[PDB]
Amino acid sequence: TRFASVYAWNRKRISNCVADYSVLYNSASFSTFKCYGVSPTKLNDLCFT
Amino acid sequence: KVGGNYNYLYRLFRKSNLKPFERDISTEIYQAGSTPCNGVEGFNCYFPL
Repeated sequence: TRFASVYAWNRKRISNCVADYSVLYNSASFSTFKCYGVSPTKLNDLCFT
Repeated sequence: KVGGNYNYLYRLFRKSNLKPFERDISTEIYQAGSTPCNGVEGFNCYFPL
């Protein structure tokens, strides 16, 4: 719940771990959930740096 | 140069891969009513056109 201001947005770097995207699109607590470029379903079948 | 701004239509629908030389004139609003629609039926109403 402690989020910084828009001008002072904080950046979190995540890597070298297994990412679980199933919870992301299966939670109704997010009113807006939109992905640009890559479909959210395919994100569970792709790996990045 | 015509006022018919709502006479030319295109589709953004997905999960509807179409084989060579077939037509799908079925105009239905997208309501999965299952898990892959944020888990709620009636939402994610994606207009096909």
